[PDB]
Amino acid sequence: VKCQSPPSISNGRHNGYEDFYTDGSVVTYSCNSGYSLIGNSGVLCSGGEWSDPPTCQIVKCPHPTISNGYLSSGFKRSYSYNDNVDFKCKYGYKLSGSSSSTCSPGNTWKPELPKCVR
Repeated sequence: VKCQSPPSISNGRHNGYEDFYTDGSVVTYSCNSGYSLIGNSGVLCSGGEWSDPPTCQIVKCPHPTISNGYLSSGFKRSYSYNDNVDFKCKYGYKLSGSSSSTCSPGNTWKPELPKCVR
Protein backbone atom coordinates (compact mmCIF):
# COMPACT_ATOMS: atom_id res chain seq x y z
CA VAL A 1 0.00 0.00 0.00
CA LYS A 2 1.19 3.59 -0.53
CA CYS A 3 0.31 7.06 0.82
CA GLN A 4 0.73 9.83 -1.78
CA SER A 5 1.00 13.41 -0.53
CA PRO A 6 -2.05 14.37 1.54
CA PRO A 7 -4.72 16.61 0.05
CA SER A 8 -5.32 20.15 1.34
CA ILE A 9 -7.60 20.76 4.34
CA SER A 10 -9.87 23.29 6.00
CA ASN A 11 -8.47 26.41 4.29
CA GLY A 12 -5.08 24.86 5.16
CA ARG A 13 -2.33 22.93 3.32
CA HIS A 14 0.04 19.98 3.83
CA ASN A 15 3.85 20.01 3.53
CA GLY A 16 5.79 17.25 5.34
CA TYR A 17 9.16 16.19 3.89
CA GLU A 18 8.27 13.85 0.99
CA ASP A 19 5.72 13.20 -1.78
CA PHE A 20 5.07 9.45 -1.48
CA TYR A 21 4.23 8.57 2.14
CA THR A 22 3.28 4.90 2.70
CA ASP A 23 2.19 3.86 6.19
CA GLY A 24 2.99 5.04 9.73
CA SER A 25 3.97 8.41 8.21
CA VAL A 26 2.73 11.86 9.26
CA VAL A 27 2.29 15.31 7.71
CA THR A 28 2.39 18.57 9.60
CA TYR A 29 -0.46 20.38 7.85
CA SER A 30 -0.53 24.19 7.61
CA CYS A 31 -3.33 26.74 8.10
CA ASN A 32 -3.79 30.15 6.43
CA SER A 33 -1.92 32.91 8.31
CA GLY A 34 -4.34 33.35 11.25
CA TYR A 35 -5.85 29.86 11.58
CA SER A 36 -4.52 27.56 14.34
CA LEU A 37 -3.56 23.98 13.45
CA ILE A 38 -5.46 21.75 15.89
CA GLY A 39 -4.52 18.05 16.14
CA ASN A 40 -1.20 16.24 16.63
CA SER A 41 0.72 18.66 14.38
CA GLY A 42 1.04 15.96 11.71
CA VAL A 43 -1.46 13.74 9.84
CA LEU A 44 -0.92 9.98 10.10
CA CYS A 45 -1.09 7.82 6.97
CA SER A 46 -1.38 4.22 8.20
CA GLY A 47 -2.20 1.40 5.75
CA GLY A 48 -2.37 3.69 2.69
CA GLU A 49 -5.04 5.87 4.35
CA TRP A 50 -4.37 9.28 5.94
CA SER A 51 -6.05 9.55 9.36
CA ASP A 52 -6.37 11.83 12.42
CA PRO A 53 -5.67 15.01 10.50
CA PRO A 54 -5.34 18.33 12.34
CA THR A 55 -7.69 21.27 11.69
CA CYS A 56 -7.22 24.88 10.59
CA GLN A 57 -9.58 26.97 12.70
CA ILE A 58 -9.25 30.22 14.70
CA VAL A 59 -8.26 29.62 18.34
CA LYS A 60 -9.10 32.84 20.13
CA CYS A 61 -10.37 32.12 23.67
CA PRO A 62 -12.56 34.52 25.62
CA HIS A 63 -10.91 35.22 28.98
CA PRO A 64 -9.63 32.92 31.68
CA THR A 65 -11.66 34.56 34.48
CA ILE A 66 -13.05 32.91 37.61
CA SER A 67 -14.72 33.47 41.01
CA ASN A 68 -11.78 35.51 42.42
CA GLY A 69 -9.40 32.61 41.60
CA TYR A 70 -8.03 34.56 38.59
CA LEU A 71 -4.64 33.75 37.14
CA SER A 72 -1.28 35.46 37.70
CA SER A 73 1.19 33.49 35.54
CA GLY A 74 0.44 34.34 31.90
CA PHE A 75 -2.70 36.33 31.04
CA LYS A 76 -2.83 38.65 28.01
CA ARG A 77 -5.81 40.78 26.91
CA SER A 78 -5.99 38.17 24.12
CA TYR A 79 -4.78 34.55 23.77
CA SER A 80 -5.11 31.57 21.37
CA TYR A 81 -4.47 27.76 21.38
CA ASN A 82 -2.17 27.12 24.42
CA ASP A 83 -1.23 30.06 26.69
CA ASN A 84 -1.76 28.10 29.92
CA VAL A 85 -3.09 30.56 32.52
CA ASP A 86 -2.41 29.42 36.10
CA PHE A 87 -5.27 30.43 38.41
CA LYS A 88 -4.14 32.09 41.64
CA CYS A 89 -7.04 31.49 44.03
CA LYS A 90 -7.70 34.91 45.57
CA TYR A 91 -6.75 34.65 49.28
CA GLY A 92 -6.69 31.30 51.12
CA TYR A 93 -9.46 29.96 48.83
CA LYS A 94 -9.46 26.62 46.98
CA LEU A 95 -9.80 26.50 43.18
CA SER A 96 -12.75 24.15 42.63
CA GLY A 97 -11.98 22.91 39.09
CA SER A 98 -8.48 23.50 37.64
CA SER A 99 -5.79 25.90 38.91
CA SER A 100 -4.11 25.75 35.47
CA SER A 101 -6.04 26.10 32.18
CA THR A 102 -5.00 27.11 28.67
CA CYS A 103 -6.40 29.01 25.66
CA SER A 104 -7.29 25.87 23.65
CA PRO A 105 -7.76 25.72 19.91
CA GLY A 106 -11.52 26.03 20.28
CA ASN A 107 -11.53 29.58 21.70
CA THR A 108 -11.87 28.76 25.41
CA TRP A 109 -10.10 28.00 28.70
CA LYS A 110 -9.57 24.26 29.30
CA PRO A 111 -9.86 22.57 31.49
CA GLU A 112 -12.95 24.37 32.85
CA LEU A 113 -11.82 27.50 34.75
CA PRO A 114 -11.23 26.92 38.45
CA LYS A 115 -13.42 28.19 41.32
CA CYS A 116 -11.81 29.99 44.28
CA VAL A 117 -13.75 28.60 47.24
CA ARG A 118 -13.16 28.35 50.95
